[PDB]
Amino acid sequence: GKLHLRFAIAPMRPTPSQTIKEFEPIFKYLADQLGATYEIVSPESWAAISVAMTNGHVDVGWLGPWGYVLSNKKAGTEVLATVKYRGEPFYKALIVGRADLPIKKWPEDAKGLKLSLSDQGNTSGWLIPMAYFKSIGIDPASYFEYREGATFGQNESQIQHGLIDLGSDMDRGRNGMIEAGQIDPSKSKIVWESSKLPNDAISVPKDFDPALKARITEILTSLSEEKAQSLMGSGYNGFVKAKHSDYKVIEDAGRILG
Repeated sequence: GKLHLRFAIAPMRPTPSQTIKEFEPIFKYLADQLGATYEIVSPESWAAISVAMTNGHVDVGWLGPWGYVLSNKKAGTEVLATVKYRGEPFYKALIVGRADLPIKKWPEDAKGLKLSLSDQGNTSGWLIPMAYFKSIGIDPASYFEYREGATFGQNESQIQHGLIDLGSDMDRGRNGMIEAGQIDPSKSKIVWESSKLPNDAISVPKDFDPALKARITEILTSLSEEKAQSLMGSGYNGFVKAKHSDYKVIEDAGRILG
């Protein structure tokens, strides 16, 4: 009897291969603490990891907030901990624009511009920006030359190459792209930034072994910032214990949008 764990991680970096290269060590560390073998995947979209957890393909998943909320609703998926970025279990959604885009009367001067949002499982990339536009009576699909389903990597690349005017991103991902030399920040600017959102949910299925649940939570939340950072992409530096009600702001946004 060798314990085996199926892991999955959301799109922290622009490609699955970059995500796995940078973030696999925390998963290896976790498995080693348990004496477990493991396997790992990083689906291209935020919805896809939510679906994978819901459909019973994942033992421990690092899901985006809305991905977790959706999976908890559909399948009773449980959040054990929230990831820390720069020491905090929060982040912000962004709408990024071309550097030369006129935005003094944003978004009332933006009708007909090319806007790219992410997949419908993406908290900062889809849910939160849709909630913003709906709060001010804008229907993005009719208001903009609108595209849905892009990755954050695609949005930032398209903005920098002048192929779209506006695209969603998350602050932690944009920071990492700048730091990796993947974005030239002089070619784009932040047009809108959300209020704080709870960070990603380390999640397990409803019927996950209680003893393992407890052990996993303790292993991740006891990590020092230095050790956590040594195992993950730049900026990601630990985990805090979490429960469902920590995701209330996201659940509320999803309700408002139907």
